[PDB]
Amino acid sequence: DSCIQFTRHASDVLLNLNRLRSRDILTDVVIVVSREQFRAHKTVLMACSGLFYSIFTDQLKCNLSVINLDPEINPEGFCILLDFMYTSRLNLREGNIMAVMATAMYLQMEHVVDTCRKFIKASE
Amino acid sequence: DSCIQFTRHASDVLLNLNRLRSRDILTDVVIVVSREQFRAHKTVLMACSGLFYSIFTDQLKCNLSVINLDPEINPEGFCILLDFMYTSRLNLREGNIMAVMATAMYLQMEHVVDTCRKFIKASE
Amino acid sequence: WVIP
Amino acid sequence: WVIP
Ligand SMILES: O=C1Cc2cc(Nc3ncnc(Cl)c3Cl)ccc2N1
Ligand SMILES: O=C1Cc2cc(Nc3ncnc(Cl)c3Cl)ccc2N1
Ligand SMILES: [Cl-]
Ligand SMILES: [Cl-]
Repeated sequence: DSCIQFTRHASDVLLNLNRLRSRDILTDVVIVVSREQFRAHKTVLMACSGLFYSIFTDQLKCNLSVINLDPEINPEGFCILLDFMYTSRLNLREGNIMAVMATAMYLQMEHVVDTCRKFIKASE
Repeated sequence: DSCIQFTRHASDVLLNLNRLRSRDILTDVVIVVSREQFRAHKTVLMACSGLFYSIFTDQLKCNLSVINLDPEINPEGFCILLDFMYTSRLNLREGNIMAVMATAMYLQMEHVVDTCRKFIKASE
Repeated sequence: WVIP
Repeated sequence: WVIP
């Protein structure tokens, strides 16, 4: 086509989706990770995660307001990944890298899994 | 903070939100523009438009499944702007620029209004 | 704005 | 990935 493109548009959309998440606006699901609860938008979760894409395209699960994750999932690892989904920024630290990588593998977030593997390999 | 950032994350999220729109997945509103109907995600519309941000933060309008736009709004101008919201690409042409600018002013999409004004000024 |  |  002969379209023009606004470079900062995708980043501006994501920034606004994060603002709606912080103010709890039009969030339509709660993700339960052991004792912890996280409110989010189903569309954003599907757009970032192969696991959520599979769950919310399912004819019965698409209508659930609560999703319970596997009990082995660490709430802090989930929180870091949810923050990444809404911002593009990953808070990866020596103290959380193993939990972040295991959560990213479970959530099917291949680019996160890749950077965790590289950061681990460098420390070996 | 000490976060790392994935450069293509925002663009990848927007690409996936557009794929969900094309397959009509978890769309929660229909925008009526005279005889034409457009399905979309309320969160994306709010993230891109000052008008939709105002409508869907309203305690009564947030629950509507149908929104009727002003009859002066051109359906093609709306379609071009909806495509821009989901892709960052604006199909701006001599034959549609006046309708696109008027629709962007109504929708309160200031960056679109700005480029339309500049493209019009250059033709004068 | 750019030419993509 | 980059340092933002
Ligand atoms: O590593 C990842 C990140 C990811 C996201 C999604 N999401 C979507 N993919 C295709 N079309 C659509 Cl419509 C969506 Cl929402 C699926 C798989 C994976 N894997
Ligand atoms: O030109 C524009 C584009 C636009 C978008 C929005 N959106 C939001 N703004 C602030 N927080 C939130 Cl949560 C959202 Cl969704 C509001 C005004 C405007 N004006
Ligand atoms: Cl990822
Ligand atoms: Cl805009």
